[PDB]
Amino acid sequence: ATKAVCVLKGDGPVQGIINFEQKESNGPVKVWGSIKGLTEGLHGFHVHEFGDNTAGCTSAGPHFNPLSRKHGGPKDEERHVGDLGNVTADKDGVADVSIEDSVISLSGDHCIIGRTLVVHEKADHLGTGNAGSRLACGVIGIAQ
Amino acid sequence: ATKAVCVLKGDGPVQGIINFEQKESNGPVKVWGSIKGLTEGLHGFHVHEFGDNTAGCTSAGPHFNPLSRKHGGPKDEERHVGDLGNVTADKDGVADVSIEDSVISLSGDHCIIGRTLVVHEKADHLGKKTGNAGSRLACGVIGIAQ
Ligand SMILES: [Zn+2]
Ligand SMILES: [Zn+2]
Ligand SMILES: [Zn+2]
Ligand SMILES: [Zn+2]
Repeated sequence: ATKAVCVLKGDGPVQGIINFEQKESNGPVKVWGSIKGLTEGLHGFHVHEFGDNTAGCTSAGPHFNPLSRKHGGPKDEERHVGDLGNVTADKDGVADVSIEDSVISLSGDHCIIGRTLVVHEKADHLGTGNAGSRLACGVIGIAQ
Repeated sequence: ATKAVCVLKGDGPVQGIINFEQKESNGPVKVWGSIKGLTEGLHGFHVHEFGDNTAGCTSAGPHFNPLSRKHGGPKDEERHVGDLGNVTADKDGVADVSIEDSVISLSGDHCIIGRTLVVHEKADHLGKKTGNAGSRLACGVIGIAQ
């Protein structure tokens, strides 16, 4: 069981914490936490390739795409590893997140440790995905 | 991984950017950048185990020590993987960093990506369990760079 965590921050009101837990080698990755200050509705949710916050979320590069596949949704075969779809903010601007994903990993080639988790301005249209600006982001770190 | 980067921030004026480059996976790592807002003199410089900044620098946990060694300085053989010694800030509070280390790595079981780089209030005593370098002034998670 490996664990990771990400503190999402940006230049506006969006902020939150997302936890990752992988009980087994190459096993499903639980992803859960809360993001607040969002506009009500859907927000694109992506792992971007670089854990580089030197230029804020802009330096995070493109979607984590180690397999040079096309963009899609977490249910799509043809997707980027970093394609986690959308989070939904409630009427109070809070997106309580709880999913499971089998394409990301906390080990090996699909590993997301050291990359950047990003929450977006708009919905991902899921097949990039036209989710608009990168509102908050953080480097995915190893957690106890 | 051949390059990594870390943005150091805290609650005070200390801030900086540190870059890592490792040409060969079994070779040394070059570490370079600049930290500003420091008091003049030596400041402990460590990789802590967890890349968890949910509680700022405190949640980074202890020195990264996957090889079960005792605390030392970077040129000691008895050291933690995270023991990068001290950075030195000049009279303007600026610590220019440019070193090479052969214990940290950007891959494998000495890998420091996804862990926390920390700069401290005062000097690491280099072994003469933590080095007594005082509070954690700034930190960041070490991320994969292009
Ligand atoms: Zn994105
Ligand atoms: Zn994508
Ligand atoms: Zn320390
Ligand atoms: Zn140590």
